[PDB]
Amino acid sequence: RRFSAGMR
Amino acid sequence: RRFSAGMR
Amino acid sequence: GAMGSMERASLIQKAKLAEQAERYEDMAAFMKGAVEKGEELSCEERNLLSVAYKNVVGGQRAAWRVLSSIEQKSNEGPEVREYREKVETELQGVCDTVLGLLDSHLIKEAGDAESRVFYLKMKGDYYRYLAEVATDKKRIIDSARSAYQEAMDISKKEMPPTNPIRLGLALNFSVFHYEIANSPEEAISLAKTTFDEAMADLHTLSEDSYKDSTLIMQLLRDNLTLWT
Amino acid sequence: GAMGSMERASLIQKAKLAEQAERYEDMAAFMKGAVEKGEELSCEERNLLSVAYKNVVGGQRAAWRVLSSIEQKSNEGPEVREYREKVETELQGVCDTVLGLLDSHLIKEAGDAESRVFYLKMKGDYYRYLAEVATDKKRIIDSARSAYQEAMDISKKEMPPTNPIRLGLALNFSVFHYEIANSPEEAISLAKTTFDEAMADLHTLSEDSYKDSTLIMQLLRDNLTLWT
Ligand SMILES: N=C(N)c1cc(-c2ccccc2)c(CNC(=O)c2ccc3c(c2)CCO3)s1
Ligand SMILES: N=C(N)c1cc(-c2ccccc2)c(CNC(=O)c2ccc3c(c2)CCO3)s1
Ligand SMILES: N=C(N)c1cc(-c2ccccc2)c(CNC(=O)c2ccc3c(c2)CCO3)s1
Ligand SMILES: N=C(N)c1cc(-c2ccccc2)c(CNC(=O)c2ccc3c(c2)CCO3)s1
Ligand SMILES: N=C(N)c1cc(-c2ccccc2)c(CNC(=O)c2ccc3c(c2)CCO3)s1
Ligand SMILES: N=C(N)c1cc(-c2ccccc2)c(CNC(=O)c2ccc3c(c2)CCO3)s1
Ligand SMILES: [Cl-]
Ligand SMILES: [Cl-]
Ligand SMILES: [Mg+2]
Ligand SMILES: [Mg+2]
Repeated sequence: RRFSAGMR
Repeated sequence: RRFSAGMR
Repeated sequence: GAMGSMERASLIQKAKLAEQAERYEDMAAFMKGAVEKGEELSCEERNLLSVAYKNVVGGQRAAWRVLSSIEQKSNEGPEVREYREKVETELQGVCDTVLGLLDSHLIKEAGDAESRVFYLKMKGDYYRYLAEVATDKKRIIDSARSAYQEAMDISKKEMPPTNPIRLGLALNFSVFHYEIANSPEEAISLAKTTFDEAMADLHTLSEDSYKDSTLIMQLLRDNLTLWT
Repeated sequence: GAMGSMERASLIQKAKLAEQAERYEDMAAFMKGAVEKGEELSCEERNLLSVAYKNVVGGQRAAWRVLSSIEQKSNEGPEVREYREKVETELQGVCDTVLGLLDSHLIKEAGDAESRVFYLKMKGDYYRYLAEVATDKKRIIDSARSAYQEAMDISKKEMPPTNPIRLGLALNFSVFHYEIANSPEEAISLAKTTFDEAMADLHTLSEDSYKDSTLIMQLLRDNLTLWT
């Protein structure tokens, strides 16, 4: 699953 | 931390 | 109840979806409604009720312990105390809700040792959770002790020493003894006798029951390794 | 507001405790009250608002995706659809709440590029979350696209290519392009140009800023590795 800034 | 049955 | 208009079967189904979704507050609300329909809970449905409230109160307990430690450090403004009380009050509410379901009327309608032991264990657990934050404390401890003891009496009479509910019961009663009742010797005595009597019974079990029992025996093992 | 009787400083303090306790719903409620005091949020306080709602909507999103997959499988009673809608409606409510704080009046009172870009990025993010479950969808996508684009315009003018908010903005805009707007080439173009221009600027940074920027560059890296 791709990363968004809220997943680091 | 000790285990209770709700921590297995 | 907000769930009074939903079918029992729909509540059980949605409790299962909520578990898969890790929406444990929803899970508990659905299982609360299921209980209040007035019909007994199957074994699977008893586990759904227990897992749901375990996760809800678990998050409250972990949050309380974080806040309580910070509060204590600041005693070595009122906001830390105020927020700890907010979480504490919300935790006590959940415990009071579970204990109300048990007293009205899960326990009295439990016409089995298996079902009755399960609910009495739950009664001990949630009075134990009230004791963790209590500072009436003596009276709460006696309520947990008494609920746990009756469950033990029944379990010893009616269930084999490898039964997972009986093993989970003794596990949590031992923890009660160790960290709530200031009885670390009782805790040790109980954990080892439970462990030893379960091991001597494993030869009677299927490969599947074996797995069930040994999984709780590992927890008794880890505690004894911590306490001795 | 239920938080209107608490001091701003107390709300900020309790938002921080709530974070330490992993009580993110409490965190968001406290930060919502902080915002509604009408005073600007510091950089730290902007991060508190963002982290709080990220975690609340994050759990809703993960739950929605679980339910939506189960629902689709059962289409290859109404309870699965009903519960997905329950979570979906609660998710949309949270997104509407964050978007209301931004429109009334965080964005218009943001007299900085740093502050304004932060809030515009948030606007894009929570319209993106509404788009994920929308089936008005076109109109929501344009609202996110537009919020993201204005943030990009400002960020390019006013902030260096290694600024963590600018990097986080481009990261999430690229994700918007890839999985919401059906523009995987735009997503790739944006992620690589952002990555490449940040790397060429790292020589200007302290050891600490370096760490900040490279941590988001890793996320651009992982996405490009997935998409190409
Ligand atoms: N939906 C759930 N969560 C459950 C449903 C059922 C069930 C299903 C069909 C028939 C009877 C019961 C459960 C039985 N209980 C466990 O399998 C169990 C419990 C505690 C535990 C472990 C395992 C491992 C360590 O701690 S659990
Ligand atoms: N008499 C037994 N030995 C069992 C009978 C049934 C049963 C009853 C009715 C329907 C289907 C199954 C069991 C289901 N299993 C559990 O409830 C269970 C398993 C592991 C475990 C815990 C609970 C708690 C911690 O670890 S166990
Ligand atoms: N106060 C007690 N009862 C004990 C005292 C000692 C001891 C004595 C001399 C030296 C060092 C320690 C014990 C040793 N540890 C165990 O025997 C043990 C037994 C069963 C078991 C587990 C651990 C975990 C799983 O099940 S136990
Ligand atoms: N209380 C919090 N959660 C935060 C407080 C502050 C702060 C404190 C003092 C001054 C200015 C800001 C934060 C700044 N932001 C980060 O450090 C950060 C954000 C996202 C991220 C990572 C790090 C690693 C991967 O993803 S975060
Ligand atoms: N101009 C800059 N480069 C910064 C200035 C400040 C600051 C401003 C006022 C007070 C104290 C500090 C920063 C604080 N740090 C972050 O806000 C932060 C860091 C890492 C990170 C994210 C956010 C999101 C993902 O990863 S950064
Ligand atoms: N459609 C595009 N743009 C790409 C096409 C190809 C390609 C071409 C020939 C053969 C196989 C692949 C690319 C190779 N991968 C990268 O160049 C890359 C660059 C920068 C970077 C990362 C990855 C991650 C971190 O930052 S990219
Ligand atoms: Cl409070
Ligand atoms: Cl529902
Ligand atoms: Mg001794
Ligand atoms: Mg191409």
